[PDB]
Amino acid sequence: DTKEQRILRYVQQNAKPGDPQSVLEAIDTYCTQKEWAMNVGDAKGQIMDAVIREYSPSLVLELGAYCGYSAVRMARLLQPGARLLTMEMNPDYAAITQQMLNFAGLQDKVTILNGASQDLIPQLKKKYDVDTLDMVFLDHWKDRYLPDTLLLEKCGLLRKGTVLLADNVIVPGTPDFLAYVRGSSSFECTHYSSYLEYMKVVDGLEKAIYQGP
Ligand SMILES: CCNc1ncnc2c1ncn2[C@@H]1O[C@H](/C=C/CNC(=O)c2cc(-c3ccc(F)cc3)cc(O)c2O)[C@@H](O)[C@H]1O
Ligand SMILES: [Cl-]
Ligand SMILES: [Mg+2]
Ligand code: NA
Repeated sequence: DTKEQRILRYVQQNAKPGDPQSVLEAIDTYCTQKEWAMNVGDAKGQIMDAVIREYSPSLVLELGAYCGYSAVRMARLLQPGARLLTMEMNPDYAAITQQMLNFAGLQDKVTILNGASQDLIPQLKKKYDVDTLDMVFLDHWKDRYLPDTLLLEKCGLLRKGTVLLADNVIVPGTPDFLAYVRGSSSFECTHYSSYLEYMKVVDGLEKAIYQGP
């Protein structure tokens, strides 16, 4: 098997079906005690939770599901009727994520879109009946944060107040994205210093609130 399969099996055997918090705890324990994996983790996850609670978004887009950690983390805090769309290009990881969400009992709140964001983003309005997004969590390949932010804007998916929340702005880093949003009048930015998942290494989240064109 793969590391991702081992994480899923650990959750299934060490969390309670339908209990998202127990699922997060199991992933975090496994990744701390057994094998590191690129989940946002609990340190930055607490910041994510605070942001989700503040904004209570009705429609969230996640770029880069991986094993479904952040999809579980966010969806557990969504209000009734709210939804999360999460894009994942790797079929094996998309299957992990779906099974993770199913175990957590969150499958009715989340849609997996098994594809690349640059192909799927232009289909959101006509195929996924999206008007505009309330929040976007960026956690895919770091050199795609800027291209996909510009594409979301082009496609009319951003509105005044849409919250972009970007992982890994320190490690591995996303220098072009960060310089761009911080320098642009179209985004009001805040930096949340934290730690790399499971490691005593500084990382951070960037919140960039879209202000209109
Ligand atoms: C092609 C762009 N569009 C995409 N659309 C949909 N899914 C995509 C896309 N890119 C990547 N994916 C998926 O997102 C995930 C990839 C995320 C990339 N993340 C990282 O590189 C990352 C890396 C680290 C890290 C930090 C320190 C290290 F020493 C080593 C690694 C930490 C993190 O928190 C990370 O998020 C995978 O599941 C992948 O298949
Ligand atoms: Cl952590
Ligand atoms: Mg990350
Ligand atoms: Na700015």
